[PDB]
Amino acid sequence: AKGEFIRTKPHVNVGTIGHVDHGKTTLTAALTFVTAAENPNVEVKDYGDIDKAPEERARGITINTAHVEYETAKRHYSHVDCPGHADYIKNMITGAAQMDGAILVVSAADGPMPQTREHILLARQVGVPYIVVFMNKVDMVDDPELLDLVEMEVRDLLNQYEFPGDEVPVIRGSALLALEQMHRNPKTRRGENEWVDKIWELL
RNA sequence: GGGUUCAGAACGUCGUGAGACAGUUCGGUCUCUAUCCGCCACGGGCGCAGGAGGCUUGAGGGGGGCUCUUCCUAGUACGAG
Ligand SMILES: Nc1nc2c(ncn2[C@@H]2O[C@H](COP(=O)(O)OP(=O)(O)CP(=O)(O)O)[C@@H](O)[C@H]2O)c(=O)[nH]1
Ligand SMILES: [Mg+2]
Repeated sequence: AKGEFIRTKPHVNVGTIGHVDHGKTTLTAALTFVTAAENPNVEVKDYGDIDKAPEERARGITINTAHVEYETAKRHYSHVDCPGHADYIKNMITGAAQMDGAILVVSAADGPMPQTREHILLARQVGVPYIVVFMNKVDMVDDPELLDLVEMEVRDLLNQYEFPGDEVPVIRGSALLALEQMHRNPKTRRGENEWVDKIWELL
C-alpha cells in the first residue's frame, strides 16, 4: 500500500525562496491544488500540512524546507519549499543547494526586502541557474502603476548579481485568492476561474 | 477576650531574704430591662382659609453607577525580525 513510482515525464527540482510573509508556502500549496485537477499523480497539500511541524504550525512561520511533488502533462516537478527569515538560512541554503530552478517570491505591498536580497545572493553562490519571480500580494490597493515599479526594481536586483533579470518571467497575482477558490473547488481546470489562471502563467 | 494588666504554679535571672523582671511559661468571673438626642420601622392627632370618593404632578430625598477574557476588524499601520 505504497505504490510504485511511474517515471513518465522528466524530473526537475524547483525551490521557492524570498523574504518572509510573502506567500512562499501558500503559493506552494497552491501549485499543488492548481496542477491537481488538470492531472492526477499529484497528491494535494495545504497551507497546514505543508508546514506540519508543531510551532512551525502553532507558531505561524515555516521552519523546515518542505518537499512537494506536482506535475504537468509536460514536466514533473519536485518542489523544495525554503523558509524566509535569517537564522534558518542554513535550511534554505540546504534546500537551495538542490533545486534546479528557484521560484523567487516578492510582495507588491512590501517590495524587495533584506532577505529577498540575500536569498538571491545565496542563489548566485549556491548554483541555482535560473530564477522566476512571482509578485504576490497584488490584490492590494489599486496600484495603476505601482506594482509595475516592483518589476522594475526586482529586475534591477536580479541583473545585479549576474541573473537574466530583464528576461526573468515576472508573473503577477495572489496565491491566497488563487488558493482560496481552489480550496473550495477541488476538481476544476484552467481557463475558467480568475486568479487560478494567474498561477498557470507561472507554472 | 487569643495579647496586656489581680490572686495559683514553674523556668531563667536578680536578691542573704521577703520577693522581683513590658523576660519567659500553664491557668484564670466581660454586668436580662434604653429616660433623652440619634437611627430603622409603624401609627394616633390636628392642619392643608367648603365636605367627600378617586386618580396624580414631583420641589426635594434616596438608589444605582463595576470589570475581565476571547473572537472579528488584522497577522493589516509600524517592524529587518
Ligand atoms: N493579501 C494577501 N495575503 C496573503 C497572500 N498570500 C499569503 N498571504 C498571507 O500570508 C499568510 C502566511 O504566508 P506564508 O505563505 O506562510 O508566508 P511565507 O512566505 O511562508 C513566510 P516564512 O516562510 O518565512 O514563514 C497567510 O495566512 C495570509 O494571510 C496573498 O496573495 N495576498
Ligand atoms: Mg514558508
